[PDB]
Amino acid sequence: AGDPFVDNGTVSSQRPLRAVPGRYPPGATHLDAAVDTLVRCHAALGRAPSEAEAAVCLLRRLWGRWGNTPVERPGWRSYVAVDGSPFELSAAWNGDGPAEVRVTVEATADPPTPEGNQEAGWEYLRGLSRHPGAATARVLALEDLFRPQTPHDRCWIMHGMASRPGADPLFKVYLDPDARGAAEAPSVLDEAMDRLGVRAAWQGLRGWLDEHGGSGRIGSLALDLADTDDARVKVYVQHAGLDWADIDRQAAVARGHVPGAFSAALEEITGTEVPPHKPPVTCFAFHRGVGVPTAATLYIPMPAGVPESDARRRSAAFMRRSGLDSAAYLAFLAAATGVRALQNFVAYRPAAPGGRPRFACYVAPGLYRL
Repeated sequence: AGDPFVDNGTVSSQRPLRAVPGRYPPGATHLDAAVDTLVRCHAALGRAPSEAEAAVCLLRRLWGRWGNTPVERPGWRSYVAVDGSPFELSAAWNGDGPAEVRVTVEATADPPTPEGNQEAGWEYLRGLSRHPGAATARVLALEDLFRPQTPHDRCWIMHGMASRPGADPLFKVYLDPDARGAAEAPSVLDEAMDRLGVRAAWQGLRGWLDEHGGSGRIGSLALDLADTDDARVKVYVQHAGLDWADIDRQAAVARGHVPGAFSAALEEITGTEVPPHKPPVTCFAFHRGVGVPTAATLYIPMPAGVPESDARRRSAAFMRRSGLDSAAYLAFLAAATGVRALQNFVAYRPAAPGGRPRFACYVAPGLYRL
């Protein structure tokens, strides 16, 4: 049935979408905005301009077919960005060094319809299968599960491209557990994890969740589209009605768990005064041949009842206190948005022994009024 907290689907009087006047010129396309933003975001992070150009070339190659839609009077509200734009910029810090820059996109049809959009989203993967650095076999093996006869009205599939400092790009896909409806979501996930060779670990997680506050809504199944030992399967669990201590304890099922770290992050950012507008999410990672989740990353919502400026102040302060580059985070937010609540979540994984702390941001371009 779709995400209850972030709207997406056909634009109409019931789902209006209005361009902010002072952003891109009349006639500008989403791809125009994304290219400009991608460049400015690389610069704000001190990344090599050559790598930014490579990122732009890659985005045009893979998404240009669908992303050259007009910013003005869009026919579809996308899920990928909180303002409804069909692209979202993200920066990720894994310990020290230059941040990874990611863009996540949705491919819409002309005109945008559920069936058209699902066709486009899966046609994107066929195009991606021609790219030497992509491994699309594992996701195309799931197409019959996630691409039914009649998609639901709020269908989505999202595609990520990561630009890494001094390294080859990484590709990711995000799939909708609700593709065949809410009722079918558990069986769709069970079957997908079977096909991906991580059934035991998944069912182990299910059993664990049943005893630790419950498995809230599964928000997404994501795959790293690489043929490497680093590639993972990822499941995003949204935690309605759980307190911060319980979310922390729930993560103990995963390797690398650091008791107390999740609860502290939630207290420092989301706060304990007002429930957030949407619940936190834990992303559990899986690897074929490992019987438990290999990692857990917390997705932290911005605090309710507090201005966005304070949300950014808290998030930056939390970053600093983890030894990460908060200045880069603030610069990236400015570059990506051109005051406005355009963040999605902020992601955090504490450093396990021998490891590095991780923090990531996810920011809409602010093309549309909230």
